[PDB]
Amino acid sequence: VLTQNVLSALEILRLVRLDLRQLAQSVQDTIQHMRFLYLL
Amino acid sequence: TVLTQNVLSALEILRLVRLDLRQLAQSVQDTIQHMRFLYLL
Amino acid sequence: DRQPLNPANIEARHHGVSDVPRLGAMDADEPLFVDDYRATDDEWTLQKV
Amino acid sequence: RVRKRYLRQELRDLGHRVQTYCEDLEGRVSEAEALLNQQCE
Amino acid sequence: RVRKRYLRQELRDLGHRVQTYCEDLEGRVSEAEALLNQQCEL
Amino acid sequence: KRDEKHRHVVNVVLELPTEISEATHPVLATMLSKYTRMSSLFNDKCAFKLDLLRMVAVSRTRR
Repeated sequence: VLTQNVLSALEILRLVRLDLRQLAQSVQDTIQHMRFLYLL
Repeated sequence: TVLTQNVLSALEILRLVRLDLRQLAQSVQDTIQHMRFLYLL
Repeated sequence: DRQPLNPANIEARHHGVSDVPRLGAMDADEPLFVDDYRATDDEWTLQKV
Repeated sequence: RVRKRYLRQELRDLGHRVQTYCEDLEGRVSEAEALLNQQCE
Repeated sequence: RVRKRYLRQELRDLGHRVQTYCEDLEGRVSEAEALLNQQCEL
Repeated sequence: KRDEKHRHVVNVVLELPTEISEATHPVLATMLSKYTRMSSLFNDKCAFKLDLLRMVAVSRTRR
């Protein structure tokens, strides 16, 4: 047990943003084509 | 030393963010249920 | 369609970005997809001319 | 009515997919960042 | 028609709130990365 | 699995010829990353084709 390397933790912290941005774009695009395709 | 204190602050933020993501999921599902009950045929 | 366009009906169109929901909306009528350039009054007069 | 069924299916699937994305992200933030303290040997 | 209007309003209502929550999460994560790598003043 | 849906959105939906695989277009793989996320608009495949066409157009600019 000890404080570990920081580079790999920073890589995971880049991947978390990689997932948040995909979340945002996916949910926004989904609600948008839901509005256009069905709500008309 | 500021190194371990910064690590502790970062892990505090990490745990609270982990807590907040379940709030995201739960609120999304609650909104879906509101919409299906009120408006979905 | 029938109701005057509340700004929620008027939508911008993105360029360069993937835009399959808009291309599906091509046949549809109620929403308006516009460029983000509200043309000036002088160009407006010039075009009318 | 088939359009209503399409809409309900897509709404439920969007909710469940948001839940799946959030669950996977939270699992990543837990498992991978747990390595900071050398919890698993 | 009224159901479509209300569903459209409420879906638009959730969209920006989801975006705000994602932005808050990203900001907190970025602050965590900055404090881990190069701590700034305060 | 994902074999069915990707084969579907390449050969069945896009009507794209078999010789145009994932290897001959990286942008095609990046796009099917998005396309299969929604299971609607599959009756009007022309929308998917026009989206792919304009995406490959913008990917091929000089600037």
